[PDB]
Amino acid sequence: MATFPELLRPLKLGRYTLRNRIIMAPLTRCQATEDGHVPRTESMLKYYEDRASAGLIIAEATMVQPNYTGFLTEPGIYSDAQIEEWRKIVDAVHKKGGLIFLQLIHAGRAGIPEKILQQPKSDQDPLAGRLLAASAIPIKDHRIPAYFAASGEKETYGVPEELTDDEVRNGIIPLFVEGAKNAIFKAGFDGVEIHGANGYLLDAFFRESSNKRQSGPYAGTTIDTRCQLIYDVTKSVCDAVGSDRVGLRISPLNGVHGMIDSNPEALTKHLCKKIEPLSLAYLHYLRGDMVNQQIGDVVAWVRGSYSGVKISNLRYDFEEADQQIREGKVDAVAFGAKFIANPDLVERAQHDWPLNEPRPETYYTRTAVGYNDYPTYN
Ligand SMILES: Cc1cc2nc3c(=O)[nH]c(=O)nc-3n(C[C@H](O)[C@H](O)[C@H](O)COP(=O)(O)O)c2cc1C
Repeated sequence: MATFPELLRPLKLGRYTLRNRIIMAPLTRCQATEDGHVPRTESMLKYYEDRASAGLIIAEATMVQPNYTGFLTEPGIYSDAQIEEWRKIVDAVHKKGGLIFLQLIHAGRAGIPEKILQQPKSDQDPLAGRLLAASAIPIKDHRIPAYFAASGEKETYGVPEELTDDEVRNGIIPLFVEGAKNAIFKAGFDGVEIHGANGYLLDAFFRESSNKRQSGPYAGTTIDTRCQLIYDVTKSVCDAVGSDRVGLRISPLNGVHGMIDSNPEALTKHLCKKIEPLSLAYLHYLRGDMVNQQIGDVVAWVRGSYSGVKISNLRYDFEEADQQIREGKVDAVAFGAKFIANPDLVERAQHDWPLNEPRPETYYTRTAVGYNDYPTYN
């Protein structure tokens, strides 16, 4: 008898059928180039192909705005050079019979000032050379880690400029659309995930602590207007590539990057109802707080307010994932740290084999160490 039979069941998701419900969460590993944000092809190809038994891989946060870096050496999806290398990585995943979506990010107030502010403000890009956010409120009491910093030592987050409604509508949204078209039409990704989580640009409009806008369609003053940017980006991307190739990620309780909302339950339920008519491939959420402060039954909120495919994440083991699928609470579960450490995570679930332990101190080496050196089970 199978150990985790519900977790290992196929799942209809958008226009696809996943082989199982073990999802690889998006994981920034910094294995792209600093200058051009081009994937380090063979390194990333090995890493993703080694994990391609996953029902679905969500590839790491990938830049939609030229040079708007939050992680120093993350990949982009805005240039022809990036597209060509991604195409090869995606091909390798497909050769293993896998499926892969690309997570699309704008770092917002988590942009690296020492990189972004040294870019020339000229020509065909009015958003260039500027730190940009919902409001002019910097991330406080959290330094840029040494592994994301331009200098290789801790740096300070900057005070962002408040985006005008014009810049949001005519600058930001079209970048997400173009990025999605590039990813799917040109690189061959099966879909894209909109990054509406973890304190980055879209989440910064979504939650109270970061959106203090007093007017306009993206005002911080109501739940509906705070939901509007996530809706508008997601809708525009759906119109471009098909909603059956679009997912959305949110994190209503995650306190990273000074994120907090006074009413996450009402916020979450409203967003669920607002995005229902989009017929997304899935909604992906962090069910709690990495800081262990903010509490609430996000799984229940989403299940009661959203009729589509629900992917949950954060501190799941196989047993809990299997049980929540069994109970009809979620459709699938994404795993982060366990996929870093276990290329053959799915096979380990099939056999109930023990799991490799992650080494957090080597998450961001930019070499094979702590990246391509976790073995399969003997
Ligand atoms: C090294 C590392 C990189 C990550 N990069 C991303 C990212 O690019 N996008 C994202 O939405 N979440 C990212 N996360 C959060 C994970 O997707 C996931 O939500 C988190 O690891 C919690 O799941 P777990 O308990 O299964 O590890 C990252 C987490 C880690 C540890």
